[PDB]
Amino acid sequence: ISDRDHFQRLREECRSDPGEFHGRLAKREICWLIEGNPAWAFYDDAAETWTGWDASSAAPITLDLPESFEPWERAFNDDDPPNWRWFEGGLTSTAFNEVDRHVLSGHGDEAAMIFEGDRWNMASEGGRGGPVDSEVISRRKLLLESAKCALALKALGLEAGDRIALNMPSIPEQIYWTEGAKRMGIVYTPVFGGFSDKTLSDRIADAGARVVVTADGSYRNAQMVPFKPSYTDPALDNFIAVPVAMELLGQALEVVAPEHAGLIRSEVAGLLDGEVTVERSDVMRGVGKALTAIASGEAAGGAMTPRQAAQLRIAIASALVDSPPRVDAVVVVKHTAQPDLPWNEARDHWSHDLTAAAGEELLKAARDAGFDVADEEALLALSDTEFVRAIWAGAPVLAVDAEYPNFIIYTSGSTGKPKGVVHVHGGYASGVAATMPAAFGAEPGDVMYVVADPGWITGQSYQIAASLLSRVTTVITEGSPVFPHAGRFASIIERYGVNVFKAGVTFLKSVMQNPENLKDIQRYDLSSLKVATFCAEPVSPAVQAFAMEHITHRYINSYWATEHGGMVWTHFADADGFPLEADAHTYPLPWIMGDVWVEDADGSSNGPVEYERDTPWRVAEDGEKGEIVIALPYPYLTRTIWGDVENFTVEHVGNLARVAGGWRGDEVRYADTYWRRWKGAWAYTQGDFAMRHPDGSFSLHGRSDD
Ligand SMILES: Nc1ncnc2c1ncn2[C@@H]1O[C@H](COP(=O)(O)OP(=O)(O)CP(=O)(O)O)[C@@H](O)[C@H]1O
Repeated sequence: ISDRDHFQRLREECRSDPGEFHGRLAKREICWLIEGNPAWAFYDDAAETWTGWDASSAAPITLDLPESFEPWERAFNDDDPPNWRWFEGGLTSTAFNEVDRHVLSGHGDEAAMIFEGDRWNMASEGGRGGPVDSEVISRRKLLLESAKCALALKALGLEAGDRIALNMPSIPEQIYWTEGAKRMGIVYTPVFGGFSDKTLSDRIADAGARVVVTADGSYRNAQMVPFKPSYTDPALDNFIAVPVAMELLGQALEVVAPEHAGLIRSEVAGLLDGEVTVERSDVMRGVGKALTAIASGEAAGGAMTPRQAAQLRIAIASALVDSPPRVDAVVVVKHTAQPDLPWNEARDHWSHDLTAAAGEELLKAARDAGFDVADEEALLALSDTEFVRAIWAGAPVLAVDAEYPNFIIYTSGSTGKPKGVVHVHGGYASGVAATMPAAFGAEPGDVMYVVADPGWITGQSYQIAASLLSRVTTVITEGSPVFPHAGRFASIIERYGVNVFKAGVTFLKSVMQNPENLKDIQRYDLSSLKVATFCAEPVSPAVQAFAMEHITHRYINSYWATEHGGMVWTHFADADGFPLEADAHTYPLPWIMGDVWVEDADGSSNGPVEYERDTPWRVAEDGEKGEIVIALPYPYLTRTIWGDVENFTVEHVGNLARVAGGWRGDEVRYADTYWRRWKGAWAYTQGDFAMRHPDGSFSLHGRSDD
């Protein structure tokens, strides 16, 4: 896949009548469950018919209406103003297209992931250096270990709707659990290890995760950094959700004078407004301001008996500390294996204990289906088709509606606590999968090194999702691309023959400080690189040029944010009409109706609008800085903010799951933040300063909001 000419961009852009267009590609990039018996299949151009696999064994072909057929009930739905639904009624799975598909298509021994640990042997590789820890993960191992994780989550009592929180380093085990969570429909939240125990506590509370998966520690810069004792433990122990503190506050308050009780509730509520979880002390300090005010006698009359005030302080204290457990169990990966790890016998589980038991359950089920596998060694001797048949015996894949939530990732906003955006299985997977051949030359078998952490959207969408979806080996790195020296990322490229490089900008500018760092990069053979990209911050044309001369010529710039789900502004592989200069410019993809608008008191407010509205802006002039916007939705865009948990209920019957109609997360807060900027029109407003150029290119100049 790739766009040839400048004519092609514009043919596709107008051709992009949302439904028909994205529908054409989604049939091909990812597989769908189609009706005979049900089968995972996709439209294969090389075969011009739907190829695929039986949902209970091996490979057939289904010829029903092939180009025209639609595995969904309706491609595109535009009835609500910003609440879009793509491929409704279609059953798919992020886990299947990321794991099972490729084993099941005869690429089991292929390298899904290359993992590199942080620690470094300078003298390895004849003085060039090598990692201390490193592993190549076959697609069959990724399927086995994740299927084991899936059964472990089930054994913990998790159902298809429930939610988990991951607080882990970039290591292979996080992927295993993540892909295992997808296999069971369990929605997860990756919490990067750089945040604070109170951030992790807020994301647990808000996601409603009753299980957490963390680690004992990781290795950052050749030093053992604890994880569980420093994040998960305090987040669960030392914080409670504000509605729980109030509930317990009401219980404590129930031999009290109603006027005194009322003052106490409001006093604490104002100190907790906007917060998600807080330390129990924040509540007490609030009570002390209310009691001291009552002892004064000046508020709401009343006069607390010194004894009564003390009794209240005791009842409220005792209730907050005896709060109920926030989590049913915490899973702990042994990774650093440091001594004297704080342990809670009532909730802590060693991941290996649970995954091993999950293997025996996996092996027993296979034997009940007649495979004759006494041990994991026997299993990893079957063919690809029979290997995956055996896995399905005990850990089948759950097929979820296209709009089923895949994960919840939090990103900081202009006001208030960071919010969690939802990404579904359907549009999200088919969308990012398409950007790989469109922006890079990414074909199956290639290798991609994405400098990222699964806690970031680059981690979720490209390090993991777009890689496993495209059958492109991904390099998992535990540490920084410049530790110990500036040539670390170059060494990885050389030794694994990386073909695609996706990273930020800061690591390079730190390289350009002293000239000595460049020499370290020049040690390594980067000829395997056919494209790199910038993607996380504004890059100066000086950086891009430096990187063009010393890493790879085709070092493009790409713009997108957590909400975008995948790249929306990039450069096109093997295209003719679109040049590439060291100007930090980017092009909008055809399905992206990007434009730059600006507030103007005298507002024509009649630009490119496919969806208008009632309730001052104008199309910015070439070279005029304003807001960057998208006027038409697309599949892999976030659907809503995570909310309305009370009405999130999954219909789970058999190995099929859907979200009971009527749930749209916190729809209101979603539209207000992203879609209700421009009066008169419906357009997505990411909040970034960009400016259009005559040749159809864009240049970004930083965040516009706060
Ligand atoms: N090519 C680019 N040029 C300039 N700024 C960019 C950019 N790409 C992203 N940004 C900026 O990054 C911000 C997005 O924050 P977010 O963290 O969700 O995306 P990201 O690219 O940083 C994911 P990650 O943390 O994985 O790197 C954008 O809002 C925008 O300010």
